[PDB]
Amino acid sequence: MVTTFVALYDYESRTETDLSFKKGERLQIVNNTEGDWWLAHSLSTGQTGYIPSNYVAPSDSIQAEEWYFGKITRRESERLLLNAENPRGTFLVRESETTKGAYCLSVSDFDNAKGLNVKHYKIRKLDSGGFYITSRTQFNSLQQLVAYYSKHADGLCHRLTTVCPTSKPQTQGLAKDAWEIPRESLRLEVKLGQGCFGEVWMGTWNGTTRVAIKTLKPGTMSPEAFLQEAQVMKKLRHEKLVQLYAVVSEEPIYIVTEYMSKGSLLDFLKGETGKYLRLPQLVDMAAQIASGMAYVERMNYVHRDLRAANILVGENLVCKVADFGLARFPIKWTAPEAALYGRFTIKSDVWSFGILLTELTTKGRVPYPGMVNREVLDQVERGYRMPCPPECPESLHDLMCQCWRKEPEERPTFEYLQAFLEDYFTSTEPQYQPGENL
Repeated sequence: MVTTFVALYDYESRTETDLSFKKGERLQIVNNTEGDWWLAHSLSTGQTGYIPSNYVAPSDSIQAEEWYFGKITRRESERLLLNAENPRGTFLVRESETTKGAYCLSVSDFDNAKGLNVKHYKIRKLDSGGFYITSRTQFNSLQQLVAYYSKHADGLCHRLTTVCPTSKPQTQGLAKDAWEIPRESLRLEVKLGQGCFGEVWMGTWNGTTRVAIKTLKPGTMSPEAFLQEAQVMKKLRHEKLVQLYAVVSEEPIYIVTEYMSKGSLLDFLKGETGKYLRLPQLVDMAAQIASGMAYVERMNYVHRDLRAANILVGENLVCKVADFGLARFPIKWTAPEAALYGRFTIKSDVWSFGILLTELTTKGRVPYPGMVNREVLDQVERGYRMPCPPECPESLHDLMCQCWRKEPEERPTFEYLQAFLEDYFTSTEPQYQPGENL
């Protein structure tokens, strides 16, 4: 039939042909084919229009439930669950990444020895159609398991109390078929930064939506070579990359992306924000950046300008790779063969990541302290490399030295760097609570 969907978040209208809704509103949708915007009809308000498809789930599905987070990893479930204000027994249900087919109940806990921690309980999918954590207490569905452990601890660490708070996500695109937008639809209001290609502003699209807008001085790039680059970038879709929403293509080129108010990593390492970062948090930020770049690597594309100034920070120490060097002077981050011969590859990005690692372990200090752009290039071509920073572990510097091999083909992959940094204090995230309480 017409499928009835339930809204998972509020959504405010942006254009003349999309549809406002509130969390829990049921919407009829006839063609729910894979896509980013669907045509909906509300049976509450009678109103019609396009809605972002990641804001709804089929009524009566496990995806319609507030506590089902789906394809989130153990890392990222712990990022949300370890938010220090939410009480003992805050929880979510997700898929297991250790064992295919199986689910996982992740619950915040607290102990006098270990403090605030997260416990993970394997939810067995009985091959005949049931669910359990222990085989003495079985359930027909995940929602009966959760209804149950909300009243009874019964071998869990805590009774399930509060549904894990998440933030309402981005839509994919600003609107159904919005890409090349008119300059009039953008209001540049607040200055975020200035660069060697353009300015970065905070503004609004259509009066309604917060966006970030990056401008590029005319002459940087012919709009055609730019537009070809921007649609490659538009195809990229990852939790650890900033989304490119829209573009003003004529000259002066605008690039419209997701605004992130906490700002750059570079500014975040410094001062009041960066005085609460310890090694564990800095290694966590590096691992997220490596995740984003591992996707870029998988997608056979290139950043060309990776550094802490081009990483943006979100809630719970989220880091996203931003400002792709689509128009490619940060010579201190540029691989020798990239600066000398114009050879920008995923391998020159690996070099830049090594330089970004010294920024993360030095509270944001500038690379090659006391060298100028010309000095660095000639010193680096001689084989010079920054020494291990004070307060940086020798094994993180060993990682930097692998990133800084002279030959691009001896530099490791972003898959390797992600694995290394996710495993650093030992982890692909393997620890489940056994079945042996009351």
